[PDB]
Amino acid sequence: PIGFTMYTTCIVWLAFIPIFFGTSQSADKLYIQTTTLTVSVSLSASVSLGMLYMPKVYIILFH
Amino acid sequence: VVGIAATLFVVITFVRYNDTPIVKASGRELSYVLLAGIFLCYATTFLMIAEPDLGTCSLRRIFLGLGMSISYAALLTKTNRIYRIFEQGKRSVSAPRFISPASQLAITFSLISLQLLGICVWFVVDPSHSVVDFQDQRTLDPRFARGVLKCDISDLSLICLLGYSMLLMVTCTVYAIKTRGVPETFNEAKPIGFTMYTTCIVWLAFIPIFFGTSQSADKLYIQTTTLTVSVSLSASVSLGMLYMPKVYIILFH
Amino acid sequence: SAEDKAAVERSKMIDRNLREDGEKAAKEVKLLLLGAGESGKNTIVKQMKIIGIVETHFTDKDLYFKMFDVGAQRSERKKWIHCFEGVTAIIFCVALSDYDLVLAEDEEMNRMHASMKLFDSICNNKWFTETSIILFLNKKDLFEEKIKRSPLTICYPEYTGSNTYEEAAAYIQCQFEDLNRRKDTKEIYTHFTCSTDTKNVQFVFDAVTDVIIKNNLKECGLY
Amino acid sequence: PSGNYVACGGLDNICSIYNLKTREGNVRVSRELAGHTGYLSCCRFLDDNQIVTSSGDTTCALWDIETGQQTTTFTGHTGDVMSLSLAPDTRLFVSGACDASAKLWDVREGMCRQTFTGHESDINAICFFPNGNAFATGSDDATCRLFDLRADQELMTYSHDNIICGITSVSFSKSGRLLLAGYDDFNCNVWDALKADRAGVLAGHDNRVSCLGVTDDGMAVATGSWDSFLKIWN
Repeated sequence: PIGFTMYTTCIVWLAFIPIFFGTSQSADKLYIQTTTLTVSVSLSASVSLGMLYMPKVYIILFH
Repeated sequence: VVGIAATLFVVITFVRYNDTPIVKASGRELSYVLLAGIFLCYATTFLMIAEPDLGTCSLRRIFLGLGMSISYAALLTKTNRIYRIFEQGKRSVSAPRFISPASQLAITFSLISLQLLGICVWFVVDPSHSVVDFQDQRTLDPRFARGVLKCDISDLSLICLLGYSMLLMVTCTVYAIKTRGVPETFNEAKPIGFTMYTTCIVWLAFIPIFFGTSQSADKLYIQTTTLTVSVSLSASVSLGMLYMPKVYIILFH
Repeated sequence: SAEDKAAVERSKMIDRNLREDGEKAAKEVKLLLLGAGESGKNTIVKQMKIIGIVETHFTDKDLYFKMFDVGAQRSERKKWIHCFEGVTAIIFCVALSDYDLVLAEDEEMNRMHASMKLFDSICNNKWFTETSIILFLNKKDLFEEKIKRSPLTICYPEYTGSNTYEEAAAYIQCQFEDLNRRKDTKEIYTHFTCSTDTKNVQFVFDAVTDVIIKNNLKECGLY
Repeated sequence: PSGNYVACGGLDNICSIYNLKTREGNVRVSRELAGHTGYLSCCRFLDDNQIVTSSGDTTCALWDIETGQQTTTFTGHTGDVMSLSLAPDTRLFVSGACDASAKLWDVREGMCRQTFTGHESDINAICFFPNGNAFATGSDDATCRLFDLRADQELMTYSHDNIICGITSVSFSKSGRLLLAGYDDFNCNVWDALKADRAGVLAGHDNRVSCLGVTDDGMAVATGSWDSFLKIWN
């Protein structure tokens, strides 16, 4: 599970380069930039538990 | 063209190497229709790179919608059958309920007919006329001397793709959390879930740059090509995560 | 007429009842038990009962089903298997006390040769091939006792193996697939069924969940 | 024959007798037939009181519902019998076991009167002539023959070169002019009386045919296969 969630985080951060390289010459640059940074850090903090604590919750729900 | 080469190679390997049980574990017609959907998602850009040609706009929108819907429906019915077979064997002896390959093709065609009805309702409410010249975003003050040649079917296609992707990535992930109750060799739960998460994160990272490009001036050419790139890379990663065990066992033999 | 009109409703009701009965019988796995002469025919059914064919029933983890014991029947196999065409699981209870007894007066060989001949005839059959035959090993304690007192290679000159409990219990499995010709559509399951504890039933009951899916996938056609 | 009683077979030696016309009830049981060691194959109703059963231990004895016990016992076949056949005059019945031979049995005295042999393999079902002069018999040797009671021998033989399978059931016509025999090729063949020609060819069966029934009038013939398809041919 650690390797799986790390691979997902690596794919997420690899998808963060084109979104910042393509956006250019726009008056709405900083707004969408901070928005995508905030949602990126939020999803990175969320998948650290959604892909590691799901089996924890499952084995808790067993007994 | 790399995706076309890869899909041709995997189709040749499927039609030539089919006696092994690993390729027979997955649905033959199912894998064929999934490869057809990926090939359609690839040829979307091939048939879109030409002039707008509003009839071609309708053709391209219908083609991309059908490809996306047929790929998602193939994956959904695959995971649903894998999840349902366990309950059918635990609670019944032989309960064929739309399990036969003919019934799978029938339900896939039913989903495609639903998608066609949806896009037909969309065409009925929106005629989608030929809009090639866009003077609202082109500024004549600095003497740009350039003309846009992008079609005007971007917003509706974008919102419909977003909605369908959300619904399918919800239902398929629920089916994938459902299926991993019994272990088997044809357990497509972790790779399918990873592909669904990758597609979801690709869409979630594509929507902000798409909105920023739509808000930018003289950026009507960038949104369409970045949407094409996003769809093509999603289809490519799906084909890769689908064919990785296939090529692995082929190399192992 | 009135009678001809009510006949339609009567037919609808009786067809609904027949469909309900068929749906109720379609969720009950049919087990077909057989074996040699007095090869633990009564000691196996007296296990799950607390927790001329014979009809038995026992429900485990919300799974009710019927089971048919062949009982005592002295007839041929050409006309007896026609009634049992389509059974999903055939449980053979091989005997472990037939290789030591002397040759019978009527049989050309001992009881173990008759047992393997019956197994070959019930396995290498052209009528049922998609079905499956499971093997139950009963009376293991007395078998180990008699194999530690008397050797086993004295009657089987084909191999030169040792005389232990694990090797003897492991060699009897591979000697059953050599007689089968069709292996791509036939399989044989073998499990250990102790006679001292009752908690072994759930050790093989889930094994049924392994084979049933097979014939369920028989409806898929992807194999 | 009167449509009052009905009885089914079974491998557990339980020949439960049932009736149709019952007061305050659809179908009920009154007497229980038991005492057989071999599996029951077929059952025929001689009359409304005396019935005959075919067991798998060479006991094709006659039974009664009132006394619940057998009256006479028929024995003399080296193998078990799996088929029966009654006569229209209700005086005797022919029985043939897997010994490739058929024997006639009387209801009064209860013993074999004549033995007929000539089949290369075991038989499956036997049928009697409506007049009562002979009787046909089908076997797995892809051959058919009708043994005569007076001549003590068969008249003609129905050979087959392109047929490798056998016959699972045989029947006559209304008067015995046309022959019907179901084969293992998921069909049936209609044979002549003396010409031995396949006049009628059957088809349409998805599974193997088990037994066919011909009415007394000889108008239509119903066939029964394993695919749960009771098709009537006319």
